[PDB]
Amino acid sequence: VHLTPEEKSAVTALWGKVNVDEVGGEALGRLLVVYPWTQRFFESFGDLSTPDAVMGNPKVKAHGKKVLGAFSDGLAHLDNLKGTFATLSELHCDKLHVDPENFRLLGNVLVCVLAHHFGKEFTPPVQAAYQKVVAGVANALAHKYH
Amino acid sequence: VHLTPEEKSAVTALWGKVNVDEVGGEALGRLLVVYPWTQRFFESFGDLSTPDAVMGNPKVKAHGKKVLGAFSDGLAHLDNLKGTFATLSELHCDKLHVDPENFRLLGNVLVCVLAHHFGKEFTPPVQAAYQKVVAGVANALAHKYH
Amino acid sequence: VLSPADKTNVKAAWGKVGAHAGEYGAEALERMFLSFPTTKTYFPHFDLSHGSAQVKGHGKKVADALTNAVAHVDDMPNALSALSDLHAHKLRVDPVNFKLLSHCLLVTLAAHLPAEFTPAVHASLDKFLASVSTVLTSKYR
Amino acid sequence: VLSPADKTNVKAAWGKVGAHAGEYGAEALERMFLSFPTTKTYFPHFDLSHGSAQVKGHGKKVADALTNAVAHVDDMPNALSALSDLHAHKLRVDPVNFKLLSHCLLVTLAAHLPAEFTPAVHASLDKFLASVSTVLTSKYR
Ligand code: HEM
Ligand code: HEM
Ligand code: HEM
Ligand code: HEM
Ligand SMILES: *Cc1ccc(CON(O)O)o1
Ligand SMILES: *Cc1ccc(CON(O)O)o1
Repeated sequence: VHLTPEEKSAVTALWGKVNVDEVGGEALGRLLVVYPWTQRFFESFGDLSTPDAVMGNPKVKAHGKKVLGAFSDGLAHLDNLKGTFATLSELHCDKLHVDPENFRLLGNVLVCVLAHHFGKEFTPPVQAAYQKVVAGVANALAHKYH
Repeated sequence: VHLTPEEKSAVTALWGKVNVDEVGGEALGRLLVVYPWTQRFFESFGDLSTPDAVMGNPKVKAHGKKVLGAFSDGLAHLDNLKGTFATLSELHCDKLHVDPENFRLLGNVLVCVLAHHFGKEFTPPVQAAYQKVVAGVANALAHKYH
Repeated sequence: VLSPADKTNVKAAWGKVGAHAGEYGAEALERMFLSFPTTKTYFPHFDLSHGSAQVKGHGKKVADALTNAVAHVDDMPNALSALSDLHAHKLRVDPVNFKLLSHCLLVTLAAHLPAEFTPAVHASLDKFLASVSTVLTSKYR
Repeated sequence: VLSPADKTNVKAAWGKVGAHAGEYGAEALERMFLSFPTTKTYFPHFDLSHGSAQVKGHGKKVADALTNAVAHVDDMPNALSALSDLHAHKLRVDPVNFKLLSHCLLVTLAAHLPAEFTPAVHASLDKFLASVSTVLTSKYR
């Protein structure tokens, strides 16, 4: 159900080139632009009135750094995603009330951002590896919902 | 993931009342009526031109009996659905070329057929148990796809 | 698109529902919360226990919207326009959830319509609830 | 619905594809087959290996259909009428797979059009491919 050894190597190698703060702000910004209903959690974040305003919003960027920072840390535990994200799963269900579909939308946006950032280096096999990863993280974050 | 003991008990209790042959014919027939693109897998089955023709088709009734028979057998192994359906999973992928989304559509039609047949007895808790079962069977049948 | 036969089947089935529409709406919500617990993330302010008056009152509103949709089945985008606004820009329910409630509405109708829920009527109701769902998400972006 | 700004964004971004239509269509399909292997159940009759003539030819037909849709954004149901007949009545691809190919077309465009794939254009392209998919599944039942 998992990544092959070569797919794990490919994920790790590409991720070593990622500016996590930059990619995180970009992915969260794009999530709020492309799927604007995801803004429902961020009414306290200020100006989200235009795409430029969302992308430039420092509270959006700050949350993107925090979310993708935890994503990035989880890539060290590709064989224990459910365990690694269990307590964040309970938190997103019990306190934050985040529909897990948001995790899957963010995973899709992240793949698009990696494709945009890395261009031809984001080959079809590398994408396939990252699709397994973002699906696994989303499934892990959703696993303690009740 | 995973049924609770009260859900397993609810599943087993309802299934003791199910005429697998008749429910299987009804579920497969309704699949082909409600989602008629699924008829693409039954080109040799004869007349599927109207709802009455689909529901009365002996080849539809016979196949529904075989499909829900294998479903029924899997209900004895609710903790090991992946292993129970591995052989049919490979069959449906390698030989039959059946998109696993069809298993999810059949699952939802089966839930509707149980509600229609049993009425008030198909309570929201009983449905929830069956939803976990049909999702689990669909995931198990999808698991050997490649 | 809903065919003339679909519209006829929907009107017949929802007509048999009659005055029970609100009760069936609440039941469908209860079925949804138990079958698909992620849908509960939109109702942190509700007591979702069985028999909850908040679920019953929400169920009546959902059912009345569907009655109004049936009454305007050829003019549904305008009939539902205020609800499309509300879901797109305030509630912001992810579109994947409308399929879950639609399924639970179908299940509720099947459990209450032994004679009427034929394969053909089942198909028409599924198309109708998908069409309602499409209208309700039409202004999301 | 596609706003006028959506239409402007799509025409500009897709105009940049130009002669790369077949190439990007084939790459999108390969991305889909590798990322989403269940989609291969619709192509058991193809050589799916990298660079295959069948995938290249099909990639071009998909891409030219998208060019037709972009060129006729104001009336895609009529422009794609034969193609919606074909998928509804013959190919009968389950509607869930249109989201998978659409995602892989978006990734392909992101990987090839760095200057053009802005957040607003990303949104517009996503809406456009969803609208194409809606048209292509509109006659399924
Ligand atoms: C890879 C996926 C995600 C990861 C790893 C992640 C991780 C985190 C972490 C580490 C926190 C801080 C928790 C704390 O302070 O104890 C957090 C908070 C939060 N997350 Fe998630 N998140 C993800 C996706 C999302 C998405 C898609 C949304 C909504 C669209 C979301 C909504 C929130 C909200 C609203 C908070 C509270 C932030 C605050 O209080 O300032 N998360 N998340
Ligand atoms: C719970 C879900 C399902 C189960 C347990 C199941 C099981 C089976 C079984 C036992 C067979 C007999 C094969 C043999 O004896 O070698 C079969 C054949 C087949 N199944 Fe499935 N099935 C399921 C769902 C589906 C669905 C949803 C479809 C398509 C919509 C499908 C398409 C087929 C086809 C085309 C065949 C071959 C029929 C023929 O001989 O012409 N199955 N399946
Ligand atoms: C057939 C589909 C649906 C219909 C006809 C519908 C209709 C309605 C109506 C009539 C209201 C009350 C509006 C008002 O009081 O002004 C409402 C509110 C609401 N709906 Fe929807 N809805 C549908 C689907 C959904 C789904 C799938 C969800 C989430 C899983 C959802 C979540 C909500 C919430 C949270 C509220 C606010 C309830 C409250 O706070 O009182 N709806 N909807
Ligand atoms: C943006 C979405 C899509 C577009 C624009 C599109 C367009 C087309 C076109 C132009 C053709 C060839 C028509 C002809 O030669 O007369 C075709 C055929 C076909 N399509 Fe679709 N399609 C789409 C989605 C899909 C999806 C998602 C699948 C399956 C995962 C699919 C499966 C097929 C198959 C199997 C064929 C037959 C290929 C052959 O045997 O040559 N299509 N499509
Ligand atoms: C009225 C209408 C829109 C789409 C359809 C066919 O249902 N398929 O699931 O797409 O009917
Ligand atoms: C044109 C159109 C149809 C639906 C939408 C909103 O996108 N969401 O998926 O609903 O726009």
